[PDB]
Amino acid sequence: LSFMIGYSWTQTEPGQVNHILDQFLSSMVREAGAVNYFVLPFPFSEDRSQIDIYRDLIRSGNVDGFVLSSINYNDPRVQFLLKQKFPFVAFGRSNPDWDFAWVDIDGTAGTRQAVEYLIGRGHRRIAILAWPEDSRVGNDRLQGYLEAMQTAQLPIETGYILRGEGTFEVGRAMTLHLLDLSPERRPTAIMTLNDTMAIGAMAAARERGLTIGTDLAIIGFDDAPMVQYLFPPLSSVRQPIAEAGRKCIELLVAIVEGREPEQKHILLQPSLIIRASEGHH
Amino acid sequence: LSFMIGYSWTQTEPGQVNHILDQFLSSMVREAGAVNYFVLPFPFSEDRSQIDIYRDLIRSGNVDGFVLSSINYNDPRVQFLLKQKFPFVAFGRSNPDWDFAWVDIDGTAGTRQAVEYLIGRGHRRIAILAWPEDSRVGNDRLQGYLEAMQTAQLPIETGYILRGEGTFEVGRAMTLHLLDLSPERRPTAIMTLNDTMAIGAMAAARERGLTIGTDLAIIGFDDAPMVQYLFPPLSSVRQPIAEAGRKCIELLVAIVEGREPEQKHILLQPSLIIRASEGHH
Repeated sequence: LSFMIGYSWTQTEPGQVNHILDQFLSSMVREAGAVNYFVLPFPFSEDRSQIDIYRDLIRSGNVDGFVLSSINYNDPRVQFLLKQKFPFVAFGRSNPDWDFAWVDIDGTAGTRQAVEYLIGRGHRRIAILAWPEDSRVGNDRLQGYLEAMQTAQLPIETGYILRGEGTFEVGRAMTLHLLDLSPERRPTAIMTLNDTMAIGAMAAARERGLTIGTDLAIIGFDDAPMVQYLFPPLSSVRQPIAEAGRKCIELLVAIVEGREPEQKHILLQPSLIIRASEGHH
Repeated sequence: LSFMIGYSWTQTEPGQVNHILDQFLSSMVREAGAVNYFVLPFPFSEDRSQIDIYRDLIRSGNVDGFVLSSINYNDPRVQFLLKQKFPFVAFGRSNPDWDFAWVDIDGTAGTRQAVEYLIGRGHRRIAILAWPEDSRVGNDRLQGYLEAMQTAQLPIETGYILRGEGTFEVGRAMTLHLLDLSPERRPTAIMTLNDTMAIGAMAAARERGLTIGTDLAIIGFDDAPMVQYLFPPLSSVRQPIAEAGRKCIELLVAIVEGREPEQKHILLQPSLIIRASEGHH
């Protein structure tokens, strides 16, 4: 054993409000350290198909396993490591009946809970700022919305489901499009797939003279640092990134040391954070 | 050579808007990789005096050098590595005539520039939300303010220099204290030592019915992601964290490989980011 776990992360877009690198990596580093392991960061290949670096690290004997993040459908990195029978844990699922060790956050449960909360306040025209169809995480989160709306038997309007990049600009543009609707057809609540989008929605609401919360409710996703300081403070879905980090290391170390548990699929639940004038419940 | 550089970072307080771990570490990882080196993260000891982990990593031969961040005055880690004659580069100075290799951002120049800008708009009552006296970075940044005010020959009021923790709560409290002053004595502009503080100031201004920018100008520090999305968007001092990361690796690799340059002190300049209704200049 080299007592080292290889890790890499996708380049953070300049303009994204959330950076869970700190929560995830810090957590892994401290957890690994407790059991005498080190996390070895290596350059990420934006073209996930290029697995050369993985190939190199394996035969160099510099690591005993890998932790993968930013998992897409049919992830080439997952395919490769599976073929090589090399130890690894993916932080995020990929392809339904594709088998391997993983830790993930129940995105679906997150949005479902958020939507149920809005319905519980009496909201009936709820829209969502979602992501493209090729996004695994996006579909999970969107699914929760569909389920909650279906269960409450509320209309699921195609005009209320806008797909695009998770940016401030897109969030704002899509919301302005929705606010262009008359009071009768305009949604009273908007669910977004990340806080950056929610901020754009807040900007759009402000531009159109609507009071956030009262006239237009907004719930984001990933409870990025500082969203709590906005006015009104932003309600959002928080994911247990630190715990997920700890679970990844914990599961990979067990696999690397030959004592793989029967529970190689760890699904963690997110928490809905509702914020009012001050303090969240 | 082990071709590995050890690095560790202080635990990010829950509630801080900026996380330069991503900019700094990502940059180091990619730079090291280009010259065949890896960055090896190890658990940070909040009690900087406890240098055991450094002692262990050196004789284990697992690293050829270290990069240090969160440098305080008379930093025990710097003292130790200096005694051990072990390669290291500090990201941040410590103790004036204390000698060693380092890369740092000219904090003083950052605030001076910010204050000069405010004076250039005609501001004469400018206050600052600063940090405690035992903060090396705090004193550097505060120094720039004093210099600019002194140069423009404007009053340097003790009532306008409030020291405390760089939090939202403190920034807000200190600003409300300042806004308690009548229009005649109230400052027209506020400089803060980090964006978290500036956000609190923005919250205070909002609570007291003042238009940010027009009635009360605010300039923060570290241009954390998303401050650009606030209303009004927040002007702030940006530091070249990625470049600093690259310079650290670059300087340490040279020292580790026996070809230490004569320029072992690298001081980088920050940039003032002025933002208006949309787009920054």
